[PDB]
Amino acid sequence: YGRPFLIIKDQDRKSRLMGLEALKSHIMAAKAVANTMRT
Amino acid sequence: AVKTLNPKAEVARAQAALAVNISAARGLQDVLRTNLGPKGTMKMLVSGAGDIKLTKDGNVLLHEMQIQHPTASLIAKVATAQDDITGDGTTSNVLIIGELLKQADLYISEGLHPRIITEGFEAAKEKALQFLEEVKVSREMDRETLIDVARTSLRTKVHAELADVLTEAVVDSILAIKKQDEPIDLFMIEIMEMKHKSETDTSLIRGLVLDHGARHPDMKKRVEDAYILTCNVSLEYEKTEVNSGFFYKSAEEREKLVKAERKFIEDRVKKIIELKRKVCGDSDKGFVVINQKGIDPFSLDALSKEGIVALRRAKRR
Amino acid sequence: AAVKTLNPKAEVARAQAALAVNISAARGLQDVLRTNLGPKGTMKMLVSGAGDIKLTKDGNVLLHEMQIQHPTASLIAKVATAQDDITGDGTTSNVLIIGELLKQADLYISEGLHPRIITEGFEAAKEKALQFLEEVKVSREMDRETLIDVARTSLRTKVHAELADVLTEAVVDSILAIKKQDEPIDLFMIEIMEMKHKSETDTSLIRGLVLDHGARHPDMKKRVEDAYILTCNVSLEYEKTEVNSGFFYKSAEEREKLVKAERKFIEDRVKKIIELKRKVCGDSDKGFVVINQKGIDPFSLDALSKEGIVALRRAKRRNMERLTLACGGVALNSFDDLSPDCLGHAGLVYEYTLGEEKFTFIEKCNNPRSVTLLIKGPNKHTLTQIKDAVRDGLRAVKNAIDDGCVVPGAGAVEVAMAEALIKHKPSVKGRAQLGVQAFADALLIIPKVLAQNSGFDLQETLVKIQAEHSESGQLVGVDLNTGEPMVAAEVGVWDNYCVKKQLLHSCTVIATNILLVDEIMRAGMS
Amino acid sequence: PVLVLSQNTKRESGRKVQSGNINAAKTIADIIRTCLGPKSMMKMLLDPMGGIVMTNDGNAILREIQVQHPAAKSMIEISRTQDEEVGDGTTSVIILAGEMLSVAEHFLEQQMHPTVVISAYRKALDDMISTLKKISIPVDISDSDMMLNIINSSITTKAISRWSSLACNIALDAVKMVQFEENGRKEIDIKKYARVEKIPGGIIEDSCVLRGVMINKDVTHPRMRRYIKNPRIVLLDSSLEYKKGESQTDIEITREEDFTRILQMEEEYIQQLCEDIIQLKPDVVITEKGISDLAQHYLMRANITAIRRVRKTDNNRIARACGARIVSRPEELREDDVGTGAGLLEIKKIGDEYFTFITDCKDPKACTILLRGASKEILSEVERNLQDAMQVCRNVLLDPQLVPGGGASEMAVAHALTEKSKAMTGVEQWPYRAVAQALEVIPRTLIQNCGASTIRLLTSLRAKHTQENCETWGVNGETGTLVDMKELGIWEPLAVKLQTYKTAVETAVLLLRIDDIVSGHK
Amino acid sequence: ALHVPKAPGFAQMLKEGAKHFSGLEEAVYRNIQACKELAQTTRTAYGPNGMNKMVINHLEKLFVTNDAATILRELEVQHPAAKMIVMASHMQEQEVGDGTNFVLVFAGALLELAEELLRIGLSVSEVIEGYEIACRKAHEILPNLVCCSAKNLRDIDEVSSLLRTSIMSKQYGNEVFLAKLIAQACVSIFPDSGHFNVDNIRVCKILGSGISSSSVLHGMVFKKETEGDVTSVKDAKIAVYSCPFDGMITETKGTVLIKTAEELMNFSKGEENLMDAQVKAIADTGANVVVTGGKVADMALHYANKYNIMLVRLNSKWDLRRLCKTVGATALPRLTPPVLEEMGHCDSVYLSEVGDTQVVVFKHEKEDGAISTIVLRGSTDNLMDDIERAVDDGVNTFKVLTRDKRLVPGGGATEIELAKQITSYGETCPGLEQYAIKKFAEAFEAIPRALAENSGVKANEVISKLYAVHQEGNKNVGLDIEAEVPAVKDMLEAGILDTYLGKYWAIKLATNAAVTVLRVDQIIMAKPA
Ligand SMILES: Nc1ncnc2c1ncn2[C@@H]1O[C@H](COP(=O)(O)OP(=O)(O)O)[C@@H](O)[C@H]1O
Ligand SMILES: Nc1ncnc2c1ncn2[C@@H]1O[C@H](COP(=O)(O)OP(=O)(O)O)[C@@H](O)[C@H]1O
Ligand SMILES: Nc1ncnc2c1ncn2[C@@H]1O[C@H](COP(=O)(O)OP(=O)(O)O)[C@@H](O)[C@H]1O
Ligand SMILES: Nc1ncnc2c1ncn2[C@@H]1O[C@H](COP(=O)(O)OP(=O)(O)O)[C@@H](O)[C@H]1O
Ligand SMILES: [Mg+2]
Ligand SMILES: [Mg+2]
Ligand SMILES: [Mg+2]
Ligand SMILES: [Mg+2]
Repeated sequence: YGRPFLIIKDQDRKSRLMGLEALKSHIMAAKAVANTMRT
Repeated sequence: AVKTLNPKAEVARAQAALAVNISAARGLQDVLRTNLGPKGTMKMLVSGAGDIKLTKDGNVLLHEMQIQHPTASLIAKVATAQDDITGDGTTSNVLIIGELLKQADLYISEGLHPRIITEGFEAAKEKALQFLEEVKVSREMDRETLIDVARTSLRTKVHAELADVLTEAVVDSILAIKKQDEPIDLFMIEIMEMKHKSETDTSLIRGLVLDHGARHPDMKKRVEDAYILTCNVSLEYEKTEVNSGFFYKSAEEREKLVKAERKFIEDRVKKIIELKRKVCGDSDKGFVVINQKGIDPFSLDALSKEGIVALRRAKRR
Repeated sequence: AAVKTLNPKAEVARAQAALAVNISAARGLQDVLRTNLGPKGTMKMLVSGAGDIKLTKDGNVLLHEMQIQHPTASLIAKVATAQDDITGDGTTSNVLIIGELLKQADLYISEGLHPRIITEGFEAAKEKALQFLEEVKVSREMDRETLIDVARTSLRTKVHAELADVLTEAVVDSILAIKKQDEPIDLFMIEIMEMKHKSETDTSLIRGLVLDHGARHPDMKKRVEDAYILTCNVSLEYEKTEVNSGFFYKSAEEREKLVKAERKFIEDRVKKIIELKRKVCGDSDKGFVVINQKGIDPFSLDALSKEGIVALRRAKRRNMERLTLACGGVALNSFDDLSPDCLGHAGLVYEYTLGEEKFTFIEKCNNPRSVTLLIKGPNKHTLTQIKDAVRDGLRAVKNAIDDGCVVPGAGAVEVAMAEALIKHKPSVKGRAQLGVQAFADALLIIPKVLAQNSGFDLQETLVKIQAEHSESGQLVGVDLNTGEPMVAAEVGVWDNYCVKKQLLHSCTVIATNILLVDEIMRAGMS
Repeated sequence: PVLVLSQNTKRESGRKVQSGNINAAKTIADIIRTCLGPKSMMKMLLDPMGGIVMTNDGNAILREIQVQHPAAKSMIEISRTQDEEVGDGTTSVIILAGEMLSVAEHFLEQQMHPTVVISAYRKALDDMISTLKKISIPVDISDSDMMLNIINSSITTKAISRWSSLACNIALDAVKMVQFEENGRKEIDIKKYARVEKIPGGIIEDSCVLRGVMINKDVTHPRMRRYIKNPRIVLLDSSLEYKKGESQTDIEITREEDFTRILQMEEEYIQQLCEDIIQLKPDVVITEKGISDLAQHYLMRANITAIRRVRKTDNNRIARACGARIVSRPEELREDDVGTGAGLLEIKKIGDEYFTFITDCKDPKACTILLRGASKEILSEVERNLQDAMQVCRNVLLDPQLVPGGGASEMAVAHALTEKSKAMTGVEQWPYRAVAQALEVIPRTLIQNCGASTIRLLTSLRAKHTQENCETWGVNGETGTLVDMKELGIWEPLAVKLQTYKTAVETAVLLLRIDDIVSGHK
Repeated sequence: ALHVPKAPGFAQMLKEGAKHFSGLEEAVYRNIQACKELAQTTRTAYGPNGMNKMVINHLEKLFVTNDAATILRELEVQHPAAKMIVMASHMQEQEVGDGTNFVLVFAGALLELAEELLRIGLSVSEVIEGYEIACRKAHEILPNLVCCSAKNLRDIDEVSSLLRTSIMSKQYGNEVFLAKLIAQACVSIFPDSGHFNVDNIRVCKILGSGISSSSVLHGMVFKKETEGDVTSVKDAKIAVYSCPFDGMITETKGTVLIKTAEELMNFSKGEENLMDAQVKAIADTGANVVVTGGKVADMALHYANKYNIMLVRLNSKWDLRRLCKTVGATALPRLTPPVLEEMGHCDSVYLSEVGDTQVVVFKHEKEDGAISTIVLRGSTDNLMDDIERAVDDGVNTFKVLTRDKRLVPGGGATEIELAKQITSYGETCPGLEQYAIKKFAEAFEAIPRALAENSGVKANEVISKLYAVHQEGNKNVGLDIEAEVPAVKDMLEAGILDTYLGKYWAIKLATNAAVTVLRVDQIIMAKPA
């Protein structure tokens, strides 16, 4: 239907990362931390 | 001419003052004239909170009108004084004010001064007083005439069947009066409210209805032949006025002191118990204690074990 | 609510509300306007946005210049302005009668009555009043004295005593100089010229015309004794070719020849005038005046001045007709044929300079069919007041001339008409007869204020007036100096029959239309 | 923030909108309910521009009302339709449409599909038109008294009823004077050839229809005659001065005899035009465009009265009244284009203006009503009533049928199609009889307006109407009493009644067909 | 002329937010419209096919239910006439426990028909007097319509059957189970003296399994945990105290005085010995369970564990008095080991877990007691709330069944029969008021139609069938539910009945509300704050 329904409180500002992109972001942050600790 | 002295001042001069007063009185009369007599129409009034008030009284409606006009307030307090002292005749009061003002302005707008109008009003009031004195009929106020008067008033206020039942109740209520020469006291005929069965079930109870009940669960809920002990003493714990204080040295002393502090009210209640047992404990003759001041649950239990019913925190009247 | 639900930003006033607001507005207008009726009224002073001062006593002037915006106020205002634009008088009485009809209708309606029967009574009363007015007028011969009396009754109402007397003399003298055997009375033939000049009592009547123009050429004569007059509509100004002209030369001498050729046409046009003047009469200082509606070039101005000719340019369109009816000549749109019969005559043409402006007086005509009224005032608002007074007086005199009849004044006719209406009231059947009563009482608003503005009590004066008329059918009205009943015909207070008829018609019609209103609406805003 | 539709789009659907639609219609039926009948009450409207409109008729009431609900717009549209088509019955059609929508609301609420209600409405409309045509009483066109009675019946409910016996006649004359035939075509073109002109200040009974044309012009020159006995009217479309032309010219002058020569040629051309217009020996010349000073000089030389710029409509009316013909090129003006037939030309003065009359024509096919009164609003109202009377007279002229008024036709058709309904078997009978009882609103409104107890009076009307040969029995709203329209003499043209029923049912159908509303988009 | 001024008089002296509505079309019609809106916002929740409705209150709490009184109370209403109808429906709920949706529908129908009559041309007084005459006639003829009066009110099966028809209006599916539990709970409290109370049927809400796991126990269940260390006493003697399980102290402030070291030694030992003596005195009387209305001291708790005394704290006076009623004990203000006549006797006390809710149980095993408790299970709070509302309605039906045991047929039978009788009376009556009488026959049509309106069938068809059958005289036939076609069937055999007193009060209150709202013709609202 035309009406957009709201289910989650304050859902217009919340962010969600799902699937393989979230795992890529996790691995990237971990790589940054490891590179900082490498030297 | 005060706008010269007070720039923020409101002034209505002679013709202006007359016009504004007559207009306000005409407005009040036109609002209030749609209810006079038993053929009038109810008015529903809503305040800020949202409560609903269905009324036809001149004074009630006049107070609950949303008006700010000065002369409107003048006639409003005239009407409420007339209601306070005489009892009714408030809508007709407002109508009469409006009509006097309208006729006076009709005769003044033709190029006349109000002084002669008021002199004529005074003369007419004197003649009207003489005629009213000479037209009244004096009789022996009996059941039938009182039914007639109360029926007229209640038929004005409400519809037929409810007006008649209320008329019977009202007359039977204000007919139990003291000595003929003693003026009537209307505080004794008290009104009690019950959001309850249909409006035609309102009636007159010979005794009293009290909004309070037996506060102890074990007290009996109905006594047939009851003695009544109305009091104003406090069976509640009354502490020493001058900032007292207990001082002891062991738990045994603490127990002795709590017994001692209870002893005073225990004696006071024992007086009531002795009076009841001496008067009659026999043949299920019940005893009721009605107290204006509070009663402590210790004394509630003490009285309840004796088969008594006790009422606490009653009104002064 | 109805409309307010469909249009949230809308105004609705229901039946009782509409009646209340209409009667309130009518009473307000009547209360404002009742203080100027009669010669004993009080002038009002009005200031606009710019800050110009206007003194007035007219109902129309006051009612247009009053700062109000009420709807029924506008309705009665344009009723009054139409009644002024046709008759020329009786506009304050219009709104007074409206106010009193509406007040009496409200009085009889507040008792719980329907307006339709009140309007039926109004119609019956209007019919009977019309018959009474038709059978009460006096039909006489409009001699000088009767016209002076009518003009005095109007102007003394408008202004104070001496100024009114001067203006009545001037107005009667002017109006007797325009009338013919037919009945057109073209009031356009009366110039009304103004001069911030000597005192307000110096206004008078000039047989010829006064023109706000003069001799532009410095060397032109400022006073000619016996003048021929030539009114023209030809343009002595240079006019370029309509079809996209343009010159082409090759040397300075060629340019000079071109300028000569350019002037040649208008030079011939002025040559026609100069040959006409010389052929007609050049001698004995018999002056020649050329008055042109269109412009005159400086070349032609100087050429005419060299020949002792006074010329005026840029005259009004109506001045052509006024001059050809006063000076007796003929208006000319072209110079194809000029003959001595095309010249009017003037017995004195001279020029007076006021401040910076100049005026030309053309007087001493043999028999003018168009005269002018010259108003002199120490300031502008006096001039405007005198202009309004003159307009009202001229309209009153013209209405007297149109039909050979005139009604007694001083409120006598209203008293007699109301008495006749009261006598006739039993004849009309139904309760609507009380409406007739209202109409009768409504008419009493006219005589009452005559006493009210004079300082006397309303009740005593009214009963004294009505007792005299009931005892003897003589038409007696209010005497503003004593309050006793005085016969209007004997004292000379005359009023126009057309004015009274128009009041009795328009007042009743508009009051009937207003009473029938049961809903005042303001919708149409998006 | 993903939006399938726009941010300003609003959708409303289901029973609610249907209810709202009905409500809107009823609201407009609630505004003009008190303006119907001979005892109608005046209604005053404040113009947004600052004017005042005091009327009774429905169309002049709803034209100054601004409404945002679309169903209200459709109601205003049906009002304008009724005004434009037949000119009468506007409040009647609005009231009927509103009350049929209201009575359909009951069936809408009772889970009944709107298509069956629409079909029942269509069947009822066909039957009501048939039974309205059945009870028609023929009229005689030539009978002046009968037409006067018809117009008086149509006009007695409005402001000028007091002067009815006068105004009626006026209308008839106009409708009998614009009547025209040419090439086998009849016109009765009231809009273009029957002008009504209002001059404030005067007396109502001073108004009159003229045997000619009156316009607000004056002679261009003071010496032109203001009184002509038998004018020979000639009408002009073009102008009588020199004009530049179209193509760019840029004449070049080198000789010393070309400037004055050019000016003399301009004057010679104007003189030639004036001589050629004089050649037919006219007496009054009327032109839409300007007159140069030299041109009117030459016209004066031949004793010709000239009138300057005149609107095209006024010139068409003058041509139709005098029998003349408007021409543009005076070189091509014949004798048959010269208007003989005007019997007088008067330059009279009214108030402070000059008005010209071409009155007393031989057989004018265009008239003009000098309508004199007291104020602009009063004359505007009288103008509206006169238009109403003209429309009614034209409807009678083009259609010789009549039908009783006062509510008799409504109850008659209601009873007839109710008797028809009581035979047919099906589920569509209920809306059909709902429409039958729906037409009862007009007698009910008349009784409520005159101030009578509508319940027992209307019941007695229905009972008396059940008896045969009583279809002319209506209610007298002057006193609110059961009378016979035959003795009261009130009949309305069949055209007005059938048009009212048709458009009322049609617009009820239109508003009853809709169940969704989408608002806000570009 | 661009602004209409305020009419002089009252309209010019009004306050800012005050709104004055006067006249029939400006006040009466608006009141009728608002009441019709209020009636139709709930009409869809009428009958055994009424859909539940969800309401978010002003505090953002979800209420899913079809009980008209609840959705009407938890939905903010601002119109005066709608407030009148709300008050009438709530009074009906308080007096009987059913008919609030009936009151809404009847009042809306009466006001709509009154608006129709006022449009026709009747006066306000004429319609009011006709309505009163018709209401009196309906009350006069109602007792003749009753059938199958309640007989026993003690047999389980009969009372379950009687309550099942009052239960089907909510949770149309699981009907017999709820009726069985309600009957079992209600019969065990009927004190064979005629005074049956509705506050002795408590509901305990435990999250977990489905409805079919609900049960009734002849005791109580508290969502609490014992403060001691002993649980599950077998056959306990319970002592109930209204004072904290502590050494009672002076109401007046008391500070102890110690002037010698001996007193400082002996103070704590003496207090401990006194507390031990008190606890031993309470324990030697055979008491196994002690319940207190206040805080429990640590030393008192110790001496409770030492002598094997169960100790259950309570934090509500209502709970304390109800426990006293169900066990047969009475609260006493001091410790004072109770005399033999005030020691509660219960068959067992437990601390049990069913849905991760540790509860204390005072179950009896002899069906005896003045209080019984429904422990109803569910999967959501809202569903258990709806079930609790149904149980309250069933209990109120039983209460109104204890007195005036007469029953009337349901399913639209009684309303249609009453409408037929009242329209016959109206047709057999002269005068101008008869019209109003003929409207009641239409008003009573609103009820069955709504039922059909919620069953997916044609209201007109079922109404026509109802009149067609009732013309014969079988006054006990009404609407059939779930037949896929508008049909009718008997109600005396089907067990679909309603209390005579409930319908009596519903009709009376609906007519009273409609007449009262019709009476007023002028409204002065005053600045909603
Ligand atoms: N049955 C009746 N018939 C006729 N007149 C009545 C009847 N009952 C009361 N009245 C008159 O109607 C008036 C009602 O006045 P009321 O409304 O009581 O005034 P107020 O409201 O100021 O007390 C009284 O003056 C009384 O004379
Ligand atoms: N000297 C006078 N004595 C008595 N009455 C007069 C005299 N002069 C005028 N009136 C009356 O007073 C009235 C003045 O009306 P007027 O102010 O002219 O009305 P409007 O201002 O509408 O033209 C006239 O009707 C006239 O009859
Ligand atoms: N004297 C009368 N008595 C009763 N009804 C009348 C009378 N005159 C006209 N009518 C009815 O009133 C209606 C016309 O009213 P009108 O104000 O013209 O409404 P509309 O503008 O809708 O035509 C007609 O249908 C006619 O039958
Ligand atoms: N099995 C059934 N078949 C037909 N009708 C029923 C059945 N069960 C209940 N009803 C009817 O449905 C109605 C339910 O109304 P209800 O919602 O209880 O009103 P209220 O909420 O005011 O108490 C009752 O009037 C009853 O007659
Ligand atoms: Mg009273
Ligand atoms: Mg005057
Ligand atoms: Mg019409
Ligand atoms: Mg229910």
